[PDB]
Amino acid sequence: LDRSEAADTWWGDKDYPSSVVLGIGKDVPSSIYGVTSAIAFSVGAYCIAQSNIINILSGSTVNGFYVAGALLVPYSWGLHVAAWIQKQNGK
Amino acid sequence: MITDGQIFVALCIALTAAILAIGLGRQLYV
Amino acid sequence: MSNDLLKYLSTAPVLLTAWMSITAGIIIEIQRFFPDSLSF
Amino acid sequence: AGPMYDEPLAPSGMGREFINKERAPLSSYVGASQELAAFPGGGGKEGMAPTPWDPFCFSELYKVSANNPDVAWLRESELKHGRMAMLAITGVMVQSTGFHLPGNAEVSFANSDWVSAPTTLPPVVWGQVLAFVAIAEGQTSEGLFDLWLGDTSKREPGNLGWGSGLLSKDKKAADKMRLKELKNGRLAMLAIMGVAANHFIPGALPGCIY
Amino acid sequence: DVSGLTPCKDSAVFKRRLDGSVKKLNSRLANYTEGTPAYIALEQQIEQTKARFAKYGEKGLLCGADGLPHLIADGRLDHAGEFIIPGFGFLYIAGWIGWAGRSYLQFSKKTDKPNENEIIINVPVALGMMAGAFIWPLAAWKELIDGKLLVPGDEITVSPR
Amino acid sequence: TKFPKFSQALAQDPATRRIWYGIATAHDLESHDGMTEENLYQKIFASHFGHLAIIFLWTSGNLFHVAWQGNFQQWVLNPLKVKPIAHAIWDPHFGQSAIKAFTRGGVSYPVNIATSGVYHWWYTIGMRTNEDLYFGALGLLILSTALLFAGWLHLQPKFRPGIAWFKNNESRLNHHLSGLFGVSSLAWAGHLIHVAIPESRGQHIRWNNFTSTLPHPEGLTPFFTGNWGLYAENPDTAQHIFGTSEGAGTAILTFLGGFHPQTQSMWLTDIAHHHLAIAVVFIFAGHMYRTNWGIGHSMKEILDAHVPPKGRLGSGHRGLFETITDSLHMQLGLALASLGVATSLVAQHMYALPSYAFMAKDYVTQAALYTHHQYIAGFLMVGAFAHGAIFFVRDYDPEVNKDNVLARMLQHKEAIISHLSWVSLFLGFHTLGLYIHNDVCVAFGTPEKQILFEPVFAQFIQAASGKALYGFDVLLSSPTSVATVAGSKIWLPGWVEAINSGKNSLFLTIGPGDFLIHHAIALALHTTTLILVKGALDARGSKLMPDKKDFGYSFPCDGPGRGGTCDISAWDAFYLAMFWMLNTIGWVTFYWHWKHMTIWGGNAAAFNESSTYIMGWLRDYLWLNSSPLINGYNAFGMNAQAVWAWMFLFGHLIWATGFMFLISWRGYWQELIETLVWAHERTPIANLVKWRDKPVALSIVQARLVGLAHFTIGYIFTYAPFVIASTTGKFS
Amino acid sequence: TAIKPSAQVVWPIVGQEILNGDVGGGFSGVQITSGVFQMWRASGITNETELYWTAMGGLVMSALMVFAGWFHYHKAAPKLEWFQNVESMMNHHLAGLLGLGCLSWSG
Ligand code: CLA
Ligand SMILES: CC1=C(/C=C/C(C)=C/C=C/C(C)=C/C=C/C=C(C)/C=C/C=C(C)/C=C/C2=C(C)CCCC2(C)C)C(C)(C)CCC1
Repeated sequence: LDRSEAADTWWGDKDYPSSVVLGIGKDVPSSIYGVTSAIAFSVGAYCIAQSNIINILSGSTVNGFYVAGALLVPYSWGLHVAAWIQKQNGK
Repeated sequence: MITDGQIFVALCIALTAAILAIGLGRQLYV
Repeated sequence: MSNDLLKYLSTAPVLLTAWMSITAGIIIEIQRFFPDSLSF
Repeated sequence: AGPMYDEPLAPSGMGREFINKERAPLSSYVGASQELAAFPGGGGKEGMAPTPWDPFCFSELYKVSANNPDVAWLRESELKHGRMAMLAITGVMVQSTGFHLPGNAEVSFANSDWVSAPTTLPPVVWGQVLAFVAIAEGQTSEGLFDLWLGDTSKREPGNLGWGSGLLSKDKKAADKMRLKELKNGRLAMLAIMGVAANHFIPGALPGCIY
Repeated sequence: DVSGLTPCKDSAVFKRRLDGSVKKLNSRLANYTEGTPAYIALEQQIEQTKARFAKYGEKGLLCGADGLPHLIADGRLDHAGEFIIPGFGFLYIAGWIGWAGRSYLQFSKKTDKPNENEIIINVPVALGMMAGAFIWPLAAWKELIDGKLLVPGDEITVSPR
Repeated sequence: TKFPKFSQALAQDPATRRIWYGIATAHDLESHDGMTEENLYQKIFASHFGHLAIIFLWTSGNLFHVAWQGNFQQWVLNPLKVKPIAHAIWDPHFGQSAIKAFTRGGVSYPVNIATSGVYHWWYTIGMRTNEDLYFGALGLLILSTALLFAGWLHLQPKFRPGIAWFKNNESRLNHHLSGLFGVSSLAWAGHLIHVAIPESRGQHIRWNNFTSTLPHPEGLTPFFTGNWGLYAENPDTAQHIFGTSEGAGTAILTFLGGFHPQTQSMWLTDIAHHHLAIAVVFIFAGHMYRTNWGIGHSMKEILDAHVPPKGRLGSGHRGLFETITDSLHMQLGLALASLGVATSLVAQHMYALPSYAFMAKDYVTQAALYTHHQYIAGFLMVGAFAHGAIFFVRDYDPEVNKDNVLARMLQHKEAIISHLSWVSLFLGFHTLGLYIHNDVCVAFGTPEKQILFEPVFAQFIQAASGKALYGFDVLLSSPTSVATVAGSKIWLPGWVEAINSGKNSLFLTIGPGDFLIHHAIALALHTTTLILVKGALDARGSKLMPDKKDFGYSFPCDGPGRGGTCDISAWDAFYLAMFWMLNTIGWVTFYWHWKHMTIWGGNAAAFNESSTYIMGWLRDYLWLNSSPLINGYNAFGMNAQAVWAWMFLFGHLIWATGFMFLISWRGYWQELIETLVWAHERTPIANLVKWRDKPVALSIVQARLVGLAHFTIGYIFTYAPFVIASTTGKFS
Repeated sequence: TAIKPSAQVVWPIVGQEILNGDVGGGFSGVQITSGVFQMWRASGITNETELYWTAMGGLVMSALMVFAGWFHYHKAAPKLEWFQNVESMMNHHLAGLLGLGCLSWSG
């Protein structure tokens, strides 16, 4: 990737960042971002709790579909940050 | 027990590496 | 004695020596009267 | 070039003029208390003293740096702590009498120990309470970084919009109600922290019953 | 009890150390006769050693496996006297010293000859600053609030960045 | 066409400094005459190829020498008694007594006893005979040959890569993380599962039968069905003997934790699972950046739009991409800092969690490896800071970094330097004061008055990790804790026994001596960072010299004007911080070596009692353990440690010779050389032989460099014989 | 032969009284190594009153030297012509200082 092939994303003067920083998610509405963030956080917390807390994680038997979904907690964080960004962008 | 022939073929490979190192040094100098 | 000797005694090294001798005396006498105080 | 003794380290054209502008004073906030100015000679009326109380001058610490919060933020935090402490002291007082919700096989709300009352509940029951508090404190908080640097514009300190219409239209009566709020909140803060201190170390509050 | 330590009262190694020190002095004691200055001085030495060990036992210090006091500095008030109380004492004294120095510098600069006032101290006012620095925490707070503790940032030289 | 062809100025230089400066500026390709960026990058690429060839030649040489002259096959049978042999000695200066003394290790010729752990490493990864070592040496030789050919090839006209290709950051980072790290770690996991676990379990898997032999009885059917726990089922038993089928399991990927009981080293199944998992993580990480398809990330965009609100960090990270991708010195500094941190990490982790069989009982190898890697970590950290300073003085553009996160560092450099000075002064004052207080208290026969502070926070961390002797009862030390309950079924059953077992270096017990020495280490690190940070930040300029950037990185001075300007160039801040690097690593290695020597001797009370005062440090560590070294040769005879004694006194000599260059400066020697020039020119006969380069005294920076090199080399060559010879003589 | 010479005693303040080691003769102090004891034995001093009185005499001489230094700069300072009489100075230092010093010590 060359230095020229890069959009101007700097937003220090502005109060909020442009939607270009979201990449492919620039056009995603804020309501969809927020509701998906809530669903993702709930599902990931449920998966981690059922993997480690409710059942103590045994090496012989780990579900895998609970290991997946545990990654949605960072995804939920990103989704709610993007929800805020889209809310301030009015998009 | 490493054999004399084994040491000799290893020495031959080392000499090849020496020649290549000399060539690389010359090309770096120029 | 005079203003001149008072100024000389007020010079920096004389005052430092006197003050640090006073401080060392205070510390030494405190050690004499409350010896071996590892904690409050 | 502003109220602060130093220019903010935030740069020009990226916040400096926003931080270093004029900010409202402590005297323009409804917190004065006649009780402190309750002595012969100088004194106040209608429950308010002529001047506010600030021996440590935390209100005007912004002039040293913009790291320190503004009086808008301090009033927001004061009203938040007061409201939370009022609910907390009312809750402990009501719970210690033994009154509790009906309950069922799954949940048992019967516990007079306010310190360990949440521990008795199932994970879901207190989980809902904490989740509601987490969502609301976080949704209602918009423009709080603006109250820190001082821009009481978008957000008034303590005005979440919940029941703000019931405030009287007269300025005097509105300020009277706000002062009643602040006084009850501060009393409840002292009460709840005193009960907690009495629990942790006995004898901290001699008038305790809990 | 913390970190496996025990009090020095019930410390066999601490008691053994006390007896060893006492036995060492009493041995050295054999060279001198009764009633001499050296003999009475060594008797003072033995008494001070025993008093030190008794005081260390009574003070509640924790003695480790090596049989020496160990100081706990984490914040627990059970061992406040080890660090917290001496810490505040030193902080007060050091702030006193710094405040006396700062206030004398503030005075001496206003003088007609600050360079000579630094190497020849005006003792009559210097003692005044040393006395007045006793209330430094309130004075420092007042000067901070009044903007007279810190010099602004662009009034102090700074090198070319 | 003089020797410094790259430097016309040095070519025209008529004195003897031409040779010195040409040699020391040979590799400073950025400042060479008639140099372009593309040629610079291509020459760097070729030099990298040559360097890789040298590394592989060194490895192949070690392997060949152990195969040919080493007792690897004998050592395999009895690892804990046979001493590994590095290589044979050929020396026509040896006497008969020397030959007899150096004849050891169950061989008929003089030899050197290896202290690098290569025997343990090769035995663990599954080398069993000299033939395997010889074939590995041949493979490494062929690899070096290929790398040298590649280095030659990529300087050719049609094969010279371009500047855009060199500056393609996204593709490089994608591949060097998904292939160089990820796929290579996956390959190592495959090697373990295919060759190392079978060899530890008594199976001879080599190239002629690794295709036929299955790593697991089930094969890949569990892997494709998703029943991956079958590979963890049936782990190795606690009665297993390394290299034998008795007590051997069938698991290939496990998470037992702890240590293998016989070897006191980590399980090979655990290591294979580690490398497999981390390879998966690296391969996932390496798809982050955008390369030719559309998916990915743009590092320029990320850096540009990472700026916090209201200008907290100024303009944020704007321009950092440009400065980093343009300046090679910043990249070099970041790489050196990361590699120094990694070297410190491996030094700290090898002793705590040994991975190679029977290395825990090999005390000499452990100390040698720890000292080695700690010293290299210090060198790499100093280099990282030095190249950061070079970047500031050479490659920093304030126009690009207009109000940048990097420019604000220069903005508040005065505050940074003052606070580093404060913390250094505080730590030094109070650490030295407590040490001297303890010294005087013990000196006056009253140790009870010592100020002994228990490292309560470190002990708390040990308890949280699983230690129980302190009685804190927190987290994993508490049986009821949710953390213990969660981890109880995977790794804690092994980890708890490993940490609580007292025969191991995992989370050593600590005390007041540990408190004091750790605060001394903090002092030394903060002071080294102070010197290096001040050099880097004042490299551009200062109040005594605002135009330092015009003079550059390494210049002698600005003259005696303005009160004197000695050691102002910020190369002199490398020079001065190298002393503190040597100091801090010396303190760290002294601490490690003494605390481990006492524990190996089962005499930890000596460290716990005497480490609290400097007289105890000088008496019970240096003076006590220096006897077997200095007695390597004496009037009555000589032992195998005579070489180590000679070297101790040789490192002493080099260290002392460095003081000459560091103390005496150039004018004295220039006048002396003028007198010698007069004498040579005026004597008869000898005046017929006449120099070509006019002899001159060494330059100021040249002599600073030479004195520092003498200091450092004497340091290492006088500490290495001590740490090896004393440990060998005591065998504990 | 048996007694260790010692002429310094430390006060007991911070446990430094341990430095007052056993030097013999029922005396505790810091052992000296200046040879002054053997010097005085050669000189013939056998009691302490002699040491006390020569110490007082030395104090008187020190005061006299301070007075002379004050007098020869502030009251009656010589001239460069006086200073440059090197021949007379050598005569007085050979015959007068060294010669009479040796004669008096021999007596
Ligand atoms: C291909 C690589 C690989 C293989 C063959 C194994 C094999 C094994 N692992 Mg696993 N493991 C791996 C990678 C791998 N692991 C990685 C990358 C991690 C994260 C660091 C782990 C972490 C891990 C732990 C903590 C434990 C195991 C254990 C096990 C055993 C049973 C697992 C099981 O039944 O899962 C069956 C699951 C599936 C068939 C589906 C998995 C699909 C995943 C979730 C897809 C997404 C991956 C994700 C993006 C990668 C990043 C990691 C992220 C989760 C943070 C078995 C020996 C257990 C064991 O041996 O205990 C003694 C155990 O306790 N593994
Ligand atoms: C001058 C300069 C430079 C240089 C620099 C340097 C040299 C640096 C270094 C640095 C360093 C060297 C750093 C380091 C750091 C570190 C850190 C920051 C860490 C962290 C950590 C963490 C975070 C952890 C955590 C954890 C975990 C994860 C687990 C366990 C627990 C714990 C908590 C521990 C450069 C080149 C850039 C350029 C510019 C200038």
